[PDB]
Amino acid sequence: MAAPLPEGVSAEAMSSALDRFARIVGADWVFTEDKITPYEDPYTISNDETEHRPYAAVAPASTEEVQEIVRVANEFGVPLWPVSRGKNFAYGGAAPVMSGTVVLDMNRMNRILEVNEEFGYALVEPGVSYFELYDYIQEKGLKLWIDVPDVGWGSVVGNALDHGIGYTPYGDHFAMQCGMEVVLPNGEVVRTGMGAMPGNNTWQLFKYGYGPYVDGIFSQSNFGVVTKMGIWLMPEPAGYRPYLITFENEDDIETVTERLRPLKVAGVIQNGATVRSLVLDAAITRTKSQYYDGDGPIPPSVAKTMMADLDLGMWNFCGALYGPPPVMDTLWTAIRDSFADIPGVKFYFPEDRRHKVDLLLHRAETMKGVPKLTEFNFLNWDGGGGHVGFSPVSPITGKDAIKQYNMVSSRVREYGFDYMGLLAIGWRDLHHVTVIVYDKTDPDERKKLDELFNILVDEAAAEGYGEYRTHIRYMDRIAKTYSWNDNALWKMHETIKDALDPNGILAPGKSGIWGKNRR
Amino acid sequence: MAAPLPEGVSAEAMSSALDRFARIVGADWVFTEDKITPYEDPYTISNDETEHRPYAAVAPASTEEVQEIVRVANEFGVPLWPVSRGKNFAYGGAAPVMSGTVVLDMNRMNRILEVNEEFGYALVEPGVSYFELYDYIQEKGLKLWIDVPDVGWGSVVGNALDHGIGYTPYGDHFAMQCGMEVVLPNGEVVRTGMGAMPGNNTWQLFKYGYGPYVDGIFSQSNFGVVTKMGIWLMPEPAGYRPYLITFENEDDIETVTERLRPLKVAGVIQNGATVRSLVLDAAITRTKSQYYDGDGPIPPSVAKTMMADLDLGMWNFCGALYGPPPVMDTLWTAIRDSFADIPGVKFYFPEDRRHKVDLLLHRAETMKGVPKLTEFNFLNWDGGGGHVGFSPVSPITGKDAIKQYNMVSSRVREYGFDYMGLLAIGWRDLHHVTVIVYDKTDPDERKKLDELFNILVDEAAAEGYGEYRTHIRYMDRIAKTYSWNDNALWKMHETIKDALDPNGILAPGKSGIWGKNRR
Ligand SMILES: Cc1cc2nc3c(=O)[nH]c(=O)nc-3n(C[C@H](O)[C@H](O)[C@H](O)COP(=O)(O)OP(=O)(O)OC[C@H]3O[C@@H](n4cnc5c(N)ncnc54)[C@H](O)[C@@H]3O)c2cc1C
Ligand SMILES: Cc1cc2nc3c(=O)[nH]c(=O)nc-3n(C[C@H](O)[C@H](O)[C@H](O)COP(=O)(O)OP(=O)(O)OC[C@H]3O[C@@H](n4cnc5c(N)ncnc54)[C@H](O)[C@@H]3O)c2cc1C
Ligand SMILES: [Cl-]
Ligand SMILES: [Cl-]
Ligand SMILES: [Cl-]
Ligand SMILES: [Cl-]
Ligand SMILES: [Cl-]
Repeated sequence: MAAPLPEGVSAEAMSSALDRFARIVGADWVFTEDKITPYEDPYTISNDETEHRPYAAVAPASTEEVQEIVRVANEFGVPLWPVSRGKNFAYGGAAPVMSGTVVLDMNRMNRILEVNEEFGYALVEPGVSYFELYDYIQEKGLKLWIDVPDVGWGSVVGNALDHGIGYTPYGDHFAMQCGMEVVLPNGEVVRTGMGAMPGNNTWQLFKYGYGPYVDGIFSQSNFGVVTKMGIWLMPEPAGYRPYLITFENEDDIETVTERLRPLKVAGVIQNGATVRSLVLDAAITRTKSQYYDGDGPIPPSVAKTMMADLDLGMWNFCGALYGPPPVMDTLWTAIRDSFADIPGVKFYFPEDRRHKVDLLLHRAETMKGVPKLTEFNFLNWDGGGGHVGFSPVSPITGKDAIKQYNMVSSRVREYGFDYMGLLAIGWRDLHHVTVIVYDKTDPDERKKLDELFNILVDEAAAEGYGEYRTHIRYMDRIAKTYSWNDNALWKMHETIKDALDPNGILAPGKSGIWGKNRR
Repeated sequence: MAAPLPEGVSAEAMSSALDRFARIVGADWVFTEDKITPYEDPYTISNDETEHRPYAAVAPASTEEVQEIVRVANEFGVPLWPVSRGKNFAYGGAAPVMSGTVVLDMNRMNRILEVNEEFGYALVEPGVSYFELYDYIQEKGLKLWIDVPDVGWGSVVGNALDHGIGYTPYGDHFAMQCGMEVVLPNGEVVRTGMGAMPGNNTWQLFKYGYGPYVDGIFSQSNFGVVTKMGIWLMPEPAGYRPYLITFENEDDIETVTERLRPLKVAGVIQNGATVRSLVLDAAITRTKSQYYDGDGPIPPSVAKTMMADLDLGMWNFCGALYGPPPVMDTLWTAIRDSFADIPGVKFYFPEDRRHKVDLLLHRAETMKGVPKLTEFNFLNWDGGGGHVGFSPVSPITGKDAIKQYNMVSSRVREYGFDYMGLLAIGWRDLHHVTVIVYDKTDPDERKKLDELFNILVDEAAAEGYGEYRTHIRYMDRIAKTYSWNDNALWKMHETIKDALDPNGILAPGKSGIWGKNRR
């Protein structure tokens, strides 16, 4: 079933806009009909084939083409969904919230404008992948690391703008951003920070520049199209020691989170702390069929086999030490002593692991910024599928951690899915992350998934736990949880949207923000 | 001599507003006539007495009184100048850009709403001083440090919003901000981040919340009135070692900046690096008259007597080590060895300083977040004066440091002032900071000051060095240096200003931002 037209746009307006788009980028860089397939969400949730359907895609080569495209979108009221590389799998891929939206795919704007070793930064266009930035650095022998999600075909820009995370000390991608160029919804171009100063050499050295700090308003946003972005890069460290701490009991997560709190608040653990459930970690190297025959989620007897077999606990804390050995030894003493008295705890460094293909060896690559695509193998746990996550924010306490594990594993298993969870800590923020793998081809699984997801959001919100990043299908739902003072915050986002984008042509419904023409 | 009415506002409109303000906050907290004196800039620059003249001040007790004052302001078209404590000495104090603006003084809103030890944060109203928050922490025995901008009587909120800086690893005050409550220009109230979720306990734990990141637009801004603000607080570390490294030769600053760069990018130096000129450091414990009776800048023979008398160099680098001894020793080895081979270099710890009142003993207090008013001593160098500062951003290069030292020291000395200066480094950002001490009572000195200041701006901008914070007199002048693409960035600020504040009643001219009614 073909995408419907966006409401308020005629066949003739759409036909005219797509031909005008083709005059700007070339007929070969406007995609309709059979060539739209890759812009669909690969992990379908809806059973309604009229939802989240991109009408076409346009793939520009430059900021100047983006500006022209934006002006044509305003001329015809044809809305655009900007993507850097459009690999936002688990969140909708390249697909828009509103059917009939045209994808603006900036994949071909893939110039690495600068990599600066002595100041540790890069200035990149949206099409630059983590693979590409990593290869450039390696090729040029620069003593810099990148910070990669578990998945390396993504965008250094796109991932950061969606408040993406990785597994080095530079793991908060948007916090490491510094300077951007934006095409505003009127088609005019602006630079933030020191980029506003002609002849500056400081665009990537100082975030604020002068006056209001606005870079943030173009993250998780439909206020602009980002065409260049700076990012800080970690200088190669004097040493690197990745580790795995395993815990034998499901209830250990309570005391583990209590012990993690001071180590994370003080910065003794130098990267994000990630504590993964047994099945989430097993799914890298194993399938359910190799330990259990049921079509249901696993029983506890299986869990015990997997633990001894894979040298994993019910909870698996991956982290890493960075810097000269005397620093790494001192921090390690602090971290190890924090967990040594827990019955059944085990400590591993890479040389301590007895398997060739191993969770610590796999996570050790990500914790030093090596981009890969091996993480997608976890989707084969239950025969093959898509994934979606729920990652709300809570205080770093044992009580909050065990409450979420209990609430979520209960609900997920009620709907026929194995519980795959982790407790993640950035700095002062805990996230219980629910990872759900589903057969996206099965209408009944899709219906169960949607119904489950809505229960997780509601029960989390009732405890004061709010989502920070979500799939196109739930962007309205998450926005409505942020309801303080009768939705005061979204009223302010709406005022800013109407000011910058009076015709509502950028990404209708992104982050639950809709302009005056569609509200 | 009395302040003029703001243009467009009648005596009747003003008198009605003031009558309504008195009923909102009480007659004892609307200040007119003789009681306006404290709201004048204490360090006058302009010789035109009709400039930067507040008409009156209102001191509300609560967010509800702020909302009512803002609605009254919209009713009568009376503009407001929001200050948290108005201690912005060197930037115009509590005085507005535009004469006849009424000061909205929130010093009486001084509740410490929360200090959380296990998560290391505070939630504060704008009237909370560094002195008050430090005294609160000390009395309850909480193992937390604050970060002070050497001006104990200032606002935790107000300083952060103006992008203020201190001397611990938490020195970027606005970077450590997390959650705020803002009264918007229509008098409606909003909470950013996790504060938009009813029942959250995460407002001070996670900056972003969901959707666009907007806290930044209320910093160095007239988009809103901040009434509550969270800030991250450093856990008391396992150890603290403040140090002073002196350089004999003014030309040493070139090689010193070169060696500082990798140490700062990599985080081996854990706080801001501050490299202060002889006179700036000497003026802390001595006056010019102790060494030289002439009215001109000191000569070189006097500089050398001062260096020998005080154990100071032409350049004085104060920094501190934080954390467990084995970490501090490792970082000290790298820092020490970076400078050991410079002829004339000297290394001091507190126990190495002979003088009882001593640069390093005062700086050691600031670099562990002990609030003081010691820093004001440099105003007595030439018998008593005010100060203004020029603090543009540059790359951390010897060539940029020595260029700025030569082009500024020559000009300031040319106009008859002693050069007092420093090279400060945040993380990747160099600042050559010019401190100009002048007789604020003397119209001739004021005129030489204004002339010198304008030359320093133009010569800096010609090199691509832009200011990040300035005095109310120069806010339009600095805005105009950020002129990339025919002033694109300020056209965007103006679009947001007109959307949030259609009647232009918040702080007209803050950061060179004027609404449509005044532009
Ligand atoms: C197995 C697996 C593992 C994953 N691991 C991680 C992980 O560790 N960490 C993580 O963060 N994510 C992870 N993800 C989620 C996701 O796949 C990645 O974050 C991915 O990199 C995002 O796609 P992208 O980088 O191509 O960004 P894009 O798809 O290009 O951008 C994402 C969104 O940002 C906005 N946007 C992008 N570019 C612009 C622009 N120029 N202007 C304006 N708005 C723009 C749009 O709303 C767009 O839809 C994982 C997913 C899976 C399935
Ligand atoms: C000798 C000397 C040393 C100094 N040392 C330092 C230093 O080391 N570091 C440093 O950073 N500064 C320094 N200063 C500058 C200044 O004195 C301090 O930064 C001081 O703390 C700022 O005043 P305040 O905290 O009362 O802020 P305020 O005066 O209350 O606020 C400053 C500005 O921010 C805005 N603002 C404040 N509150 C709000 C609000 N609630 N809503 C909206 N806008 C608001 C307004 O535009 C206001 O004018 C120094 C000054 C002198 C003379
Ligand atoms: Cl460029
Ligand atoms: Cl819209
Ligand atoms: Cl409160
Ligand atoms: Cl510590
Ligand atoms: Cl205005």
